[PDB]
Amino acid sequence: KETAAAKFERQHMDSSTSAASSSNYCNQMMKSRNLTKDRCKPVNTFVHESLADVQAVCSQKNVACKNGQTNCYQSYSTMSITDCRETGSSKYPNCAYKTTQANKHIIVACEGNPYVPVHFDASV
Repeated sequence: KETAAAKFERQHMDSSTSAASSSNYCNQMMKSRNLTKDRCKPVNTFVHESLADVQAVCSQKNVACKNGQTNCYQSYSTMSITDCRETGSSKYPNCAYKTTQANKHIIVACEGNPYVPVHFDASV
């Protein structure tokens, strides 16, 4: 039902805010995007750029993926992102996260026709 593209959007896109809304941001967003439903997803990145700008990365710098696949792409520009990292005292179902804002190049894995982001690999 949920496409790979739509799952990427749910897990990783947050164009509404320019930068990590608050110290609370990861706590709210990890829950609301349903990344704390089955377990506390330990780490997750949200990108604060337009969908079109993130989709365009699939046409940008081709780099090896962490898993050894070849279909990863690094943004030529830096992008506004928020890293969410589960605290050492977070216990499901009260998943707690540290919120960190950064401006970094993103690396995404792309697939399909159309060729679109399906996985967030890294920021550098």
